[PDB]
Amino acid sequence: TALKELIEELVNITQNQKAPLCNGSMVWSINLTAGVYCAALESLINVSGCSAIEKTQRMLNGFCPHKVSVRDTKIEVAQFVKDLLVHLKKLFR
Amino acid sequence: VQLLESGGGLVQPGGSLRLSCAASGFTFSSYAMSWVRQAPGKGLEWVSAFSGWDVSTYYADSVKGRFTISRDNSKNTLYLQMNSLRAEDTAVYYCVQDGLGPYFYNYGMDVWGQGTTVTVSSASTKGPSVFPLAPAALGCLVKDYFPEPVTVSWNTSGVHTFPAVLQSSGLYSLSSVVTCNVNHKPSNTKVDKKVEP
Amino acid sequence: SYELTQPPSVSVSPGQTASITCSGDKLGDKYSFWFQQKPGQSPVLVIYHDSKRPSGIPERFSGSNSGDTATLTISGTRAMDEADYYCQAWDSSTYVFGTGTKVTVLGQPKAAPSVTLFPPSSEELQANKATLVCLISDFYPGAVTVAWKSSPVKAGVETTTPSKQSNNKYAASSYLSLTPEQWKSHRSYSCQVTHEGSTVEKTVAP
Repeated sequence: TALKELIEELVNITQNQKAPLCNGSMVWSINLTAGVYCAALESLINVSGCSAIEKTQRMLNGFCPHKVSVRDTKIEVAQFVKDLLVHLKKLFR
Repeated sequence: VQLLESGGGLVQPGGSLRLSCAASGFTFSSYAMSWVRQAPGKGLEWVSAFSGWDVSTYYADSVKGRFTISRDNSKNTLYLQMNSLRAEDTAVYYCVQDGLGPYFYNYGMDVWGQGTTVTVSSASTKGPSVFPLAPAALGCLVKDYFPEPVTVSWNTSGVHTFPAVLQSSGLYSLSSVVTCNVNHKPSNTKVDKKVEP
Repeated sequence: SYELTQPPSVSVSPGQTASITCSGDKLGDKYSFWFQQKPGQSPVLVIYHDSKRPSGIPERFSGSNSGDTATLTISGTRAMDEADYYCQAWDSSTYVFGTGTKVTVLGQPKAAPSVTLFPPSSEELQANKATLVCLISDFYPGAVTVAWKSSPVKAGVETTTPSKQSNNKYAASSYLSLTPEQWKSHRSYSCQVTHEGSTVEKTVAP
């Protein structure tokens, strides 16, 4: 119910030709396991100057029980949101 | 996005009311929803919340066991059943678009409705006593009426109808000076009288 | 945390910076929210998640949350920013509001209150009741404290919130309920209105 709101917000900013999401800012990847919501927020917390992810960031805050404010591979945010989007659609079995 | 509150009014202590709040402009079933009240002249007091993720509900300790928050997603409407009403429950009640997700409180509140007025008073309705204010400035004192409001005339060359004051019995007073046609038709009286020292 | 304390009043001149505080135990560990309520309307979200501005909110509004204090800053405060501002946070399964700060933007020079103290009426005295009507008008900013007297009278007093007049100055009213046996008793009752640290007062005798 509320997750599909998050999903379709991801889908909306993942749209074909718009400029790449948040210039070429890049964040730390995360394992799409458990605690993915809090992890996605903490990796997207330090993105600077990008209003296209603001609704996304506020929405994810409703999915993590605490206030936020593994580093193997750093990925473009456009690819980070694409990765998380496929994981969330899967949990919406 | 609009939140249309309704169902307020005047009620005696121990009575009951049921507020409603028609929601529009957003997917209602996905967001938690809250009621927040504001007693006249005081600050904001959160009342209750209904999660948009769970059926879990939350209440301020001043209303638990007496107030019941409810929602109907098919009609996009939020409700607040208020039983065993007390005088301190007198306030304007706002319906507030609350948070998305399971931890809706970390998302926060957003849009607020305009609110409906709920007044809890044991007093019965009553017309006012009108008294002269002798002297420049000439006045007319409107005393002991219930409930609100009341309008004063003089038929406006520098005249002021000061806001009413509530007294410890639950009735109201006011005055209006000029540098008096009173209508309180909650009680259906209309007095007019003139002054001279 | 459970008790969010805000200073009752904040006053600046237009163009100055207004800083509104909100203190709470470990408030820096929670998300802070700020709500703006202009007179006569419902609150509007101005700051969420400590520092974010929602859509359509003027850019002069900014927030910070650190330690045990959340701060709302209005840079170059304008006339339309006059409002009651409210702090808010979540604790123990409840929403907790700050006690609120009235932010007054001084738009006009100070105006001292004009007072008119009316005596009990001849008709009301025959009704076994006595009311002293102290009427305060034409003052700015809109905040006065009134005290009745020349021993202090705690009880029988009721005062109205100040309200805007035709000329956008402010007016207020104070009533002291008496019985006729106290009215011809003491030689003169006093109405003392305290405006901006200065006090005009008026008395009345039978």
